[PDB]
Amino acid sequence: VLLPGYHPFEWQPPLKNVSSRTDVGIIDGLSGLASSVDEYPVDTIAKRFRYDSALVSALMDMEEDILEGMRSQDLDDYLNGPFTVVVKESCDGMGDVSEKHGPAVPEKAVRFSFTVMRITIEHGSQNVKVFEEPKPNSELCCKPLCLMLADESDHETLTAILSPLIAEREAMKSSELTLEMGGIPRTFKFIFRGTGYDEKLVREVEGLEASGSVYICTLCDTTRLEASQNLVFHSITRSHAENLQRYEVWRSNPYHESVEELRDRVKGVSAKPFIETVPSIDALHCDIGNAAEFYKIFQLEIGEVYKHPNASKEERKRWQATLDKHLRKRMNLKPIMRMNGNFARKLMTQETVDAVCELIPSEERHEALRELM
Amino acid sequence: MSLQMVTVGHNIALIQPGFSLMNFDGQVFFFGQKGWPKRSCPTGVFHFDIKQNHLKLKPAIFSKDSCYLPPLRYPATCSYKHQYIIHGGKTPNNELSDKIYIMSVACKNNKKVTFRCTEKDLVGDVPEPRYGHSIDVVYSRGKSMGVLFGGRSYMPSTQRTTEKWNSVADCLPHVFLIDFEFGCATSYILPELQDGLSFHVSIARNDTVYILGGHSLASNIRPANLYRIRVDLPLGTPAVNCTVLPGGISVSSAILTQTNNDEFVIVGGYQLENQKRMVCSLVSLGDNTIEISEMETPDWTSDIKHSKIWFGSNMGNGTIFLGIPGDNKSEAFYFYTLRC
DNA sequence: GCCTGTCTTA
Ligand SMILES: [Mn+2]
Ligand SMILES: [Zn+2]
Repeated sequence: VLLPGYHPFEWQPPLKNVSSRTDVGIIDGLSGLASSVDEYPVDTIAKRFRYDSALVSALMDMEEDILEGMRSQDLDDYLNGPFTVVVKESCDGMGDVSEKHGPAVPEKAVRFSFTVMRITIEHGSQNVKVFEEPKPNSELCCKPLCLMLADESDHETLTAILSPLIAEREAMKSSELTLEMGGIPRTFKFIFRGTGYDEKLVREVEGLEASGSVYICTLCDTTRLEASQNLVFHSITRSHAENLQRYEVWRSNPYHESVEELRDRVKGVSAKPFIETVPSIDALHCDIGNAAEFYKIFQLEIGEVYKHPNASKEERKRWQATLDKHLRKRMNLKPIMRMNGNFARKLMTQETVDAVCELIPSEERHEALRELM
Repeated sequence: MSLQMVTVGHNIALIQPGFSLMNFDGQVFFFGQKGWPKRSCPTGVFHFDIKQNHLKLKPAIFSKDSCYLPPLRYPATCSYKHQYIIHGGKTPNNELSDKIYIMSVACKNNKKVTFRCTEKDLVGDVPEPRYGHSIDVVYSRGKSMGVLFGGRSYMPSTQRTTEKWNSVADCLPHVFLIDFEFGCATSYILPELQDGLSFHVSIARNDTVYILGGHSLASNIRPANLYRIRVDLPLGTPAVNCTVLPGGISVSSAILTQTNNDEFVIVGGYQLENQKRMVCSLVSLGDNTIEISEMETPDWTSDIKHSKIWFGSNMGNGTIFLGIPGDNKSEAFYFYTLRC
């Protein structure tokens, strides 16, 4: 009952290039990938669900929460008006998976998942929130859709395994699901949002360059230099369409340009994207970046670099030793050799600014630091 | 035929099954890298030089007017009198290309080649995107024409379903005449070619192309047939005729090299799914005859004898570049050069 | 004014 392939359902209109059979369970993740000795060598084992079928199984699983959520919003159990499902899509490598008795042969894995984020119902010109995932980053609600033993950096296999999933996902973007819940047929409209991709996988599936590139942002076309001089005024200009377009520009070279000029033109989109993603940022990295900058500012303000341009390695090392000792003394803050989250959390406080001001000569710089913090 | 081990430089990972080698004025080049091209070599084309059994892959650059073709696995390639024709193949995203690319030497300054890669548009009876198919050039009545045959492709957009999204089928065995001068293609159905064929060998002499071995998916047979396809080009009305000739080898994915004019060697490939073709063949060509003779098998090492898969390409100078996978501790691939 | 695995630990 709890596995994909148990309940019946219908898509209106029927999904493009997706079977209408509802009794499909676990399917081979290669999706009929050729395996003869002549073909490309297939070195991976993978299994997956059919994306629509998995969406049905997940919905039936949360049926009781949907009915209870409609009740808690003063709506009717038997109401069937169109529900909307915001599905968060994810994909990550799982590093090493090997079991070993030394001569450790690594074995990497890729997990392709989805997370029902919220379900709403149109009751008026209003969208009533009948379900919202309480712990959206938990492993409890991250429904596995495809498991594969392959390297996330192995583009040929990544695209061969994932392309059928993406195709079913696309097909569902243009249809409505009818499914029987508590005796009443209901209809569901889906909104897939690929936010579960860390930067490396974003860049890989959206055609961008590797993280060391000058084009540092996956939301805009800024270079590292541009982003350092222009600090605040950028806008979210990249998109899956633009990126498809830029790959085509890169491929056809329509204005017969040199590689540097062509690369400048296409803003680093030098391979064909194959997954539409929605790159974001986590609350953690905002704090981390700010704290790294404030830490460096603390060390330099202890050394009065505003007043002295040059300083040897020894002078800066003694500045950092002073700051670390003083934070350990007055703020009870252990020194760390590596950036991390809770050092940031504990260091980004006005109390720490008073502490570090105890080590700064001029108080105009006290004012500056207090206002920056 | 002397077998020799080869060591590889830092970018050995680029070499994968389905790669291609092209020879320009004795210099060998490598195309079809694994993964999309990186900042180290944006073209995906490399100078492929073996000095004292050590292989170095050094990036090659494109002219200002070039296409930057995507890396292609198992494309159809052939040599044109000097330029190289690449048609079809699989891209790093597993899409099949219908395009045609032409590689030529744009500038050779101080032994540092610049390439021109130009995309040729094709109209008429364009062949569906393919891999594992053959293309060669024939010359008839002072005229040059391309002949393309075989291969595999995904299911048509009507029948393709996500559960078997990657399933492949042999293409219909239609011979395609392709005029590069005009960019047009014409399809010719022949009664002698009833079944589809992939990973076969093709030898082009004058107005003829011979088709050897290959593998047919529907029957799952590696047929021991030899097909001669003759093309006459009287004015603007071409004509194509096929003849079956007994004595054909049964081999898929074999490699072909030219040892002398009108004599070629066929090494490697598969006789059965689990068996490898360890023997070698010598083909001698006459203006109207072809002869296939067994030759002395080379001194294979135990690693080659016991490998299930091997892959390779023709370097041009009667020498093949071969590769087999190995496990244990160590390398992903082990490469050899077989000379003739 | 480099790229890019490997390695070291935190
Ligand atoms: Mn990751
Ligand atoms: Zn940005």
